[PDB]
Amino acid sequence: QVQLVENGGGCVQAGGSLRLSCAASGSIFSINRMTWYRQAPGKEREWVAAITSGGSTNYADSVKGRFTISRDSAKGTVYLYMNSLKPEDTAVYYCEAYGTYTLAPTGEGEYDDYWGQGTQVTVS
Amino acid sequence: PERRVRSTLKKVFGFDSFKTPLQESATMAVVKGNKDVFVCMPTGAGKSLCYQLPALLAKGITIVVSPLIALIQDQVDHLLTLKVRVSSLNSKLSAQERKELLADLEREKPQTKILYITPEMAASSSFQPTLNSLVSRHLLSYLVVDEAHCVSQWGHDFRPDYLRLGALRSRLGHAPCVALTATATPQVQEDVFAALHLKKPVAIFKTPCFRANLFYDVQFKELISDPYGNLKDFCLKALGQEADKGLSGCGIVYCRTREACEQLAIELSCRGVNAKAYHAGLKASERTLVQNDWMEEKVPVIVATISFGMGVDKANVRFVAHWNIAKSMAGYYQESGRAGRDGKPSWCRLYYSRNDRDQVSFLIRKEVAKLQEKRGNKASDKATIMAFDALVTFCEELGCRHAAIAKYFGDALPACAKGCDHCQNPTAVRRRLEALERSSS
Ligand SMILES: [Zn+2]
Repeated sequence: QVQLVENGGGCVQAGGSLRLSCAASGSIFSINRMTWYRQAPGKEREWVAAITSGGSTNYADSVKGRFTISRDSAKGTVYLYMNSLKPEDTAVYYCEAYGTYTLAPTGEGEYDDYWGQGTQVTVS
Repeated sequence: PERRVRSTLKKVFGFDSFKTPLQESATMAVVKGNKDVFVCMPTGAGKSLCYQLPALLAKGITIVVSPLIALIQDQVDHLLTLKVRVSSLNSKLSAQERKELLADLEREKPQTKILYITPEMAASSSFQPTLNSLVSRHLLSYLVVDEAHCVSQWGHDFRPDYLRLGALRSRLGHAPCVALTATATPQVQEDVFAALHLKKPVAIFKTPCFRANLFYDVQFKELISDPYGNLKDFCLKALGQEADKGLSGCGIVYCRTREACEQLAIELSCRGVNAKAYHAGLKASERTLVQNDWMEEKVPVIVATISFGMGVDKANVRFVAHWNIAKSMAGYYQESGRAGRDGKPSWCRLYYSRNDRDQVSFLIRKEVAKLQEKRGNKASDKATIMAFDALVTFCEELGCRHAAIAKYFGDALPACAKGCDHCQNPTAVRRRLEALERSSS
């Protein structure tokens, strides 16, 4: 099994800036699509943005200019830079590990979805 | 517990233990049947048991789609020989025998335990209602799909009947699904999961391409003062593993063009490296004679264009050299693969020339345009180009060789144990690479 663990949220004022880390532990080989989802309590779960394994990426219209994800392809870990923050964006941030091909040298592996816990983001 | 499977293995299949401990793991996940499972194991007999034994202990009916009947009939004959209620639906057996089986399935508690169908039938409006009743009667225990790769245009044997097999899996929610193929690019595996509509988690059992004894290295024809001599030396290097043994073993050499193959045989032979040429340009009589000599080590070496055809893979194949790049990375795997079958140390070598690369580049380009006028632009057309580009990348880009093969194919990184050029001496690699930077033109 695999572990998706989030980091790097907290509180900040209107127009401020944070950077959010999503970390997949274990024997991964590749992940079709990694996606950031924000849970604003009192609102609809909202798709934020996502990066294909091949480096292609896509952002929600509301956060288009302000947010930007990236992979340290090596570190095996992806980031969301969230700048020009608004009160709107206050929420719990989690990632969806879609199409998570995991495998070992023994040959034994699994194709699965994995979800992360989330980290807490508050904006005046 | 697991004790169940152990007894049934020896009691029915007369086997003291599983051939491969990977097999054991694979079969157990199928027996649990919590999980859709996928098995890319090779022609080694292991894959069948991975749906055969579970089918018995299921207490329901185990369908197995298989694309050609050749393959089916082999097993069903052996299955019966082991006192098993198995039944094949092949157009091969009569329009009357067929009515008898359609019936058996329709009655509850049917005699058929395992139905080997063909894809063709499995799709047709003709077979659908008997299918429907099996599902509803929760009689279906496992839906097996052999040669799964057939579902993917990237796979050579694409069979669209197989695309309906996907909507079928969703209809049979209660019954788990087990797909199997000998080999599959992760590209293919990803198409499988999607077009076959498997349920995550899929448990995967894929034999790694990496092998311990094989020492892979790359040389560049642009950077050899005496190209034939290096080869002579390399053939001597791999052979004669024990000095006190003198000549030990045999080996192979590969050539895109017929003519060039012949040339090389003579070069080596003159040089003391006693070696014979072999291609489809020759009459068959020639070939079987030549092969004999090599097979008995009369002649410790052979040279075989892109057409040796795994006639036999011999125990003590100490080396495989490619004078030119092969047509596909896959190609290189298979070709090199023939080496070191006996598990004692062996050498694989590629001789890379930008000259070769561009030669094969316009070859494949012109014979692809030759099929585009014949058919049109197609998914698989681009794939042909790509399959070869991977081999060019394998030589041009520095990296542990067993891992580049594993990456293309979809194994995890292997344990090299100082067992390839990049792993043994990271630096001499850097040396000859930055060499080909200058010797690029
Ligand atoms: Zn290595």
